Amino acid sequence: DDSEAEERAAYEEAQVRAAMDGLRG
Amino acid sequence: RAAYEADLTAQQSPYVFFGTPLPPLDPDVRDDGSYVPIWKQEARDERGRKRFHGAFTGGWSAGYFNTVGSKEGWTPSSFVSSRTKRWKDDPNKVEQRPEDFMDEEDLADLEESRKLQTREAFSGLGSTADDAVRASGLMGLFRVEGETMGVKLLKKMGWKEGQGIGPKVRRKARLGLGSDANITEETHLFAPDNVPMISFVRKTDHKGLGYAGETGLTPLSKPRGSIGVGILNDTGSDDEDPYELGPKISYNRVIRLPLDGFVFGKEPDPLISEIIAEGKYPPPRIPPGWVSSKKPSTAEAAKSSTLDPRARAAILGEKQLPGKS
Amino acid sequence: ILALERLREAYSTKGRLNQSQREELALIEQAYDSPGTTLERIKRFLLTQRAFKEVGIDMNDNYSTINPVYDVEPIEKISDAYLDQYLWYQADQRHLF
Amino acid sequence: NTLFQKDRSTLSFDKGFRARAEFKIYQLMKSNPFWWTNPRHDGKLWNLNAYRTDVIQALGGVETILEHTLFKATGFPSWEGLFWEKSSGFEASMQF
Amino acid sequence: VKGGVWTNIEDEILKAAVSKYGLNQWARVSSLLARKTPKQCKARWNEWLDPSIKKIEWSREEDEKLLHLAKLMPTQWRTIAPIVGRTANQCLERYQKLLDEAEQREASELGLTGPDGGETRAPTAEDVRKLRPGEIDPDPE
Amino acid sequence: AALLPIAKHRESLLYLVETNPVTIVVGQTGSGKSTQIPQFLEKAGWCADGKLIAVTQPRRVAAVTLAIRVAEEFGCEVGKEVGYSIRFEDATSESTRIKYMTDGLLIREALVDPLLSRYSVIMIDEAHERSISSDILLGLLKKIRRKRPDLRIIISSATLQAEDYRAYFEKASETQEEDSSNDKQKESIASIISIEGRTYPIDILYLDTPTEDYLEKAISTVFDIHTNEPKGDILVFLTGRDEIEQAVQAVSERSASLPPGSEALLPLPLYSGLSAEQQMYVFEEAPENTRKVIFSTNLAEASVTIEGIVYVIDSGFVKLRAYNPKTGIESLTATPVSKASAAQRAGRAGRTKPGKCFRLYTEEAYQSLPDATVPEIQRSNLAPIILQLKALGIDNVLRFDYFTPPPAEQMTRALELLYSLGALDDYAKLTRPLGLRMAELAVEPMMAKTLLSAQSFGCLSEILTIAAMTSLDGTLWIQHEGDKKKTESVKRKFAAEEGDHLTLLNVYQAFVTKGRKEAHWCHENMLNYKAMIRAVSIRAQLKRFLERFGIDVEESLSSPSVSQQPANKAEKIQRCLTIGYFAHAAKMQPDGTFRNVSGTTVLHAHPSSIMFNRKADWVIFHEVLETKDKTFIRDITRIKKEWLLEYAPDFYKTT
Amino acid sequence: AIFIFNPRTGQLFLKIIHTSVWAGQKRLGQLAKWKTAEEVAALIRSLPVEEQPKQLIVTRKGLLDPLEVNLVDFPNISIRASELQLPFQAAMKVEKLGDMILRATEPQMVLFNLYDDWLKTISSYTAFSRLILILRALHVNQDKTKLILRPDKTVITQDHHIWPSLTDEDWIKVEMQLRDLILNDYGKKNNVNVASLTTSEVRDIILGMEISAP
Repeated sequence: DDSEAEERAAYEEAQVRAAMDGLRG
Repeated sequence: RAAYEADLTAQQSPYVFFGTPLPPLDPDVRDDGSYVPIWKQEARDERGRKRFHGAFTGGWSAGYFNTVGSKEGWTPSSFVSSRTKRWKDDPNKVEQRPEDFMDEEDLADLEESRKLQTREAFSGLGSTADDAVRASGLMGLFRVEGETMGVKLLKKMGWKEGQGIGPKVRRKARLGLGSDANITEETHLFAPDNVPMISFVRKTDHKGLGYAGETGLTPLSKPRGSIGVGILNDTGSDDEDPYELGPKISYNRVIRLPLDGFVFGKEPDPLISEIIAEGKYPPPRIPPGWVSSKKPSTAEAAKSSTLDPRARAAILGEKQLPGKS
Repeated sequence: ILALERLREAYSTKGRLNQSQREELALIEQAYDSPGTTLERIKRFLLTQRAFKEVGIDMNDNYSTINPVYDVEPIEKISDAYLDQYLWYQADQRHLF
Repeated sequence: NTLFQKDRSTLSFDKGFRARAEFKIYQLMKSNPFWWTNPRHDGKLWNLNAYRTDVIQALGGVETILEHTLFKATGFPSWEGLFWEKSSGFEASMQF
Repeated sequence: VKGGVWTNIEDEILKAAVSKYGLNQWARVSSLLARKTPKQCKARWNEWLDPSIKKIEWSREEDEKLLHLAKLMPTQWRTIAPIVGRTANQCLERYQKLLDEAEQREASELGLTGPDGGETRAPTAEDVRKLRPGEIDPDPE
Repeated sequence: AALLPIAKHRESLLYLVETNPVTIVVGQTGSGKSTQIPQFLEKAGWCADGKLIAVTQPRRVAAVTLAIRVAEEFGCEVGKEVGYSIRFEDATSESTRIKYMTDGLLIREALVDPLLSRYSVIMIDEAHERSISSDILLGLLKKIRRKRPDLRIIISSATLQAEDYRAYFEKASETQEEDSSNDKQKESIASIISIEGRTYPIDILYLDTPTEDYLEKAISTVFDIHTNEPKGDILVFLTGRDEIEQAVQAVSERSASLPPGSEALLPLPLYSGLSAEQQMYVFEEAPENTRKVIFSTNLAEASVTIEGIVYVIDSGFVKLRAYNPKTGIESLTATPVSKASAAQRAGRAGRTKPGKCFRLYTEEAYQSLPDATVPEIQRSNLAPIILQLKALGIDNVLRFDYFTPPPAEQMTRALELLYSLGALDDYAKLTRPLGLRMAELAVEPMMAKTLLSAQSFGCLSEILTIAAMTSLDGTLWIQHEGDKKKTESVKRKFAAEEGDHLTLLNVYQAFVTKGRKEAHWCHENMLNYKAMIRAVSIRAQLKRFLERFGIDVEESLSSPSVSQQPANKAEKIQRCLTIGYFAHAAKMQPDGTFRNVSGTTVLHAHPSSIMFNRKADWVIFHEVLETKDKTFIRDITRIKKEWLLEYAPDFYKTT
Repeated sequence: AIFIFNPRTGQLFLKIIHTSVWAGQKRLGQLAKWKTAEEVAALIRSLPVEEQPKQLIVTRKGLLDPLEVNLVDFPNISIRASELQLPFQAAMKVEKLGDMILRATEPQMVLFNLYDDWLKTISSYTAFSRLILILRALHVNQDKTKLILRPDKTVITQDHHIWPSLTDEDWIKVEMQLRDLILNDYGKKNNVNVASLTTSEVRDIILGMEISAP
């Protein structure tokens, strides 16, 4: 549903910010 | 022993004339026949010593005391034959079965392997195997019931799968053309459909009617084989996939004041209303002039009841099943 | 959910567990079956209960150093695992560290 | 492939698992040798399956490996179609 | 069942078991009792059955010491308990009772509640701590 | 008797029973139908020609109580003018005119009288209770009424489904359609007559929310309605015996804590297997300043009527016996009640004074229950009734006029069971020598097959005794809760390791040979008296029935000939059993459990046999039943594997 | 045409119905179903008991009723309604079958072998799956199925064969080509991505099971 999609998107953003850490910002 | 077990068994129960009475309940003698879980049992041998006696059954000794031989020895058989006297035309030709080269434990675990199973033409108790077969699609369409022969004798006596049991139904058809009643309605003789089986939910609790209940959670996800690590040294599963960590993950393709707490029924029960009321139909007219026409052992008959069911149905006028023809 | 599997990562499915581990496994399965009462009990303990049980202590031997290992009562272990997960989650979202 | 796990929403609430897995050594006697990695978050960080094939290729093939053993004494024609039982019924009967 | 509340049978069997085995063998003592573990037997002796435990009503001097120390060391109850002279649960429950009793006398003084015969009384925190059927006590010892 | 509404419509029902072949009366239990309708037909003069009136009852204790009630009302002794017959108890005479019969016994007498020429009118009272035998009587009376229109049929309906009954009496047959050429009016063969009842107004109370645990809210409702409302005997309908036990313990513990000076509460249970003392305690009225709280199972509905009851709490659940044919096992499971069940609940609440109903469920839930009970022939063993219908001679069981159709595969399991016991041939016909001999007995068919195989192999009287005591419902051993090792000893006073059947045979041989029919000896031995002397009469009836089989009875028990070795004779007994009980075979698993031949269903030993606490390898059980949590198997007896391979070559085969 | 297919052997029985049957008749669907059931019963009577079927699977539910009229003398043959949307109709789209159907002047028995020579190499289950896939693709697109089944002029259909002869690997290539075509058409129709259709969903689409949306 929308709630599960929002939490899954939060997880995906967390994994991205764990992978992108150190190089863009 | 001996005298004590005998005379206290005679004292506790002279009334068991048939069979064998139970051994006495005493601190001296033991009750061998009673059940003693599996976490209370001691592993003993035939003799009755806590000791094992196999290479693969946990013993420090195998064979006849670490010897491949036996107490009786072994003696080969003589076998003489020629043109004048042959072995194959002998009256008592002793064939070579693979059971005289077996030991008593070989015979024991061989008959242990000989499991008992019910026959395919007759259903046994609790045979729960058709649910996975039926819910398979085309495999369940091709694979059919294993022709338990009660079903096929029912086919013999005139019954068909897909409909139930009862008198003939004089219903016309459903052609599938909607609900057209303009058909001639010449009403062939048909059979009643099967009533569905009742599958009652298991009630292990005192939960009330209509209560869905507190929902329960779920755990968060989750050349063939090896020698093994022993059943005591296994502890718990310290032999995983040696190559890669973790259980494999399932992968998605894409991303008056009433009582307190008691409510009042807004409308009454209909039959606690019609118990006062007169009903939905009047009594008959009963005109004057009608009058009553008549004015105001079983065991012994069962002893002489020699009427066979064939003549019984003949005099009672019931149609019978076709026999052997 | 998360807290429960953390406790259940401590114990393999098979094994020779003594009494307290099987009591803990019973408590974990009870929490899975009845989560609302478990959460309400956890919050009641977290508000109210301020005196706690004995905590066992032993040493684990790495042959060069030994470290103390503390064995805690299972029901307080469930309460602490929930509190641990909640605090780490809320510290992440509120940017504590 | 951790973006396609079956349960991702519950894993979104799982923070601080590295410090927690560091401090688990004061709670358990069994030392976890993979304290650093968490397979749900980090993923499958290696794969050593191919080793198996190569070590067979190192030892002279399945035919040589099995002819060190009593495979040919068992009456089995070919090695395909076989399996090893982890424990007999006697072992599981006497475990408790 | 390996739980429950302590009955008189269990307390007497525990004391006789301690008389025979001593205070350093709680597994033998717990073998005597069917529903209790070694840890529960040890907790029952340490929190209830120890003859140094004062089960009389409190004095005002002990109240002064208890409140003073609870102000000194916040929520360090196992530290306060040897100094005050009771157990940790005794000091905790007395401190909670004193705060709730002060709350009720303050609510009586400010006079929001009228006569003490109506059902509109403010529910206390002691009313929350009540065991329902199917619930458990954190400290049955 | 004159104030009953059945007396006001007496002339109307007399006219409808003399004119119409069948008439359906609609009325609830308590309006005087079953008490006055046989009296009305007797006073009308329907027994002047030596012809009888019969009342077909589903319940046995209800039949006995109505028999003694109508005998007291008529001023006649029981059995000489108004008599009854329940299973193996026939209080009847030649001078008896009014008959209160078990409908199953009228199946067994339909094995005797083909046209039912000894009876004028047959009536089925409380027909919506819907026993199996009532429906098969309905079918056979329809067939006989086509064959002989002279006799009359009355059906007592609780509610509107009499119209469905009415439906069953326009579709007569299909051979009459060939003769249906004239333009004559379709005569009213079936008619409906109105006799209402009289009940006080009863207040119904529901709940705003679905209840959590109906036991705790049942007892809390009991105590709240005791404290608030004035004097009135509280009755609650619970489900099963442990629930009433927990309820009476809880109300006793709470009444211990009740404040003094108020009305005390007397807890009382009501079961099926009650003794005389506490049943009379329930029957006797409440003492001074004492209110009775009676917790009852399904006895106060229609079986036994208790008076002076004001309050009634409905748990919303009733236990039903069902029979799964795929697994082929019984199940005593707690089903939600029917709308007719809660209807009779509310009707039986307000008997003597305007009472209250306390259905512990919401009104939308009350809308959500089914209107009537589940049909009983869809959840029962069709094997004995297919056996009975073949015994009547209707072999065409597929083309028969049932009221409701049974499921198409349950009866396949039934007739497969019939074949496994012999009886039926390969061509779906009853076998003349054996099949009739299993057919005409009123005993469970599998052990009937056990009995008929004894003469061809040997000992018969021992398993005859076992057949006497297995046709018996209430337990032999009285439940003394004050004795645990003592009842264990007095069971071990008689017990034998070779099965429960040998223990029962030993208690019978101890009672008969030396006991001198003495009841107090059973009183020290923790044994019942009435049911087991009833089993003695059952043994006499079985011996007589085998005497009309032409086989001489080898009554060697009176002879002192013990020269045969008893071990081989016990082996002979259990071997005869495993010839007859080969279908119910199980193997013991080292966690102490039992599994079937397929090794799928989990079976536990029932907590009444001695084999509950004994070691065994292969067992046979008299029955199997699924309770709410565990599946229990009853009358364990030891066997051997090669016996089962020998005596079931078509049913077992080695791996 | 009335189609009767044997999945075990691949034998196809075709019953051609002419316009002379429909001449002078009203409510054509009713006696059409009646004549279908009567012709099925006549073919069953013509077939020997050893070759008699034991299960009849009908794509239409209404066929349960008149066939029961026509199978009173044969209780042993079971009739079951198919919940699957089987593409057995799309056999009109074959050029040979349609050419012989439209040119028939009298009702007649027709025998065909739908499996051709697949039984010598693959099992009857695999041949049935391939035939169901081919019929479903024909229902999707006749011309694209003809192009896929004959991608080159070297592949020539035999005189006694309905499908062009191909090797097992070429048949496998045609298999996922038709699978991709059917999946793309299903995704275009139902607005569901191809990847989101898992293997169970792909098999349900191939079988034609009416997929219930969550």
